Amino acid sequence: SHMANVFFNISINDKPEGRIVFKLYDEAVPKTAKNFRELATGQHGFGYKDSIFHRVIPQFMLQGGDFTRHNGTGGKSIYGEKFADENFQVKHTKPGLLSMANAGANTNGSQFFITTVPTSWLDGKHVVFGEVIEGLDIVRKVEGKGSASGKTNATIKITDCGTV
Repeated sequence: SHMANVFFNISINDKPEGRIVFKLYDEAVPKTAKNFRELATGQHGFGYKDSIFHRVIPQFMLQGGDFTRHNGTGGKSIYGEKFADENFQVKHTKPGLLSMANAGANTNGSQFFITTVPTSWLDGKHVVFGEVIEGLDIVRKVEGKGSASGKTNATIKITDCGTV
């Protein structure tokens, strides 16, 4: 499963909505894809399973990946507390891209976002590393439950995850 697609099973407000499947850009940013993939498999004994999406901004993005503090304050990578920006080869040109959340240059951890629009203002600032290939309806349904402020009253949970 070295370059296998990744799935999340998603529940919203405790009800199962189905699965999101991602194709990761191993051919552009392998180190960044590896991180996401192995956090999804949980093979190191920690990772995305049971984490939630803590920020959802309609017409912008869904953000998640904080499996340590579960509120946007945490996350860690398979490489340690953080890792470098691999490259900015792929730009934010279409909805449904995976891109690393960060706190400045070279501060990638485990938090990620799924865009719901092109976000070219993030180009050269956030590392794009994959795309949703199944479950865009779930992405849109989650998106519809956020707010301009980014806060949401929906519990959007990754109930299981790994490779397919």
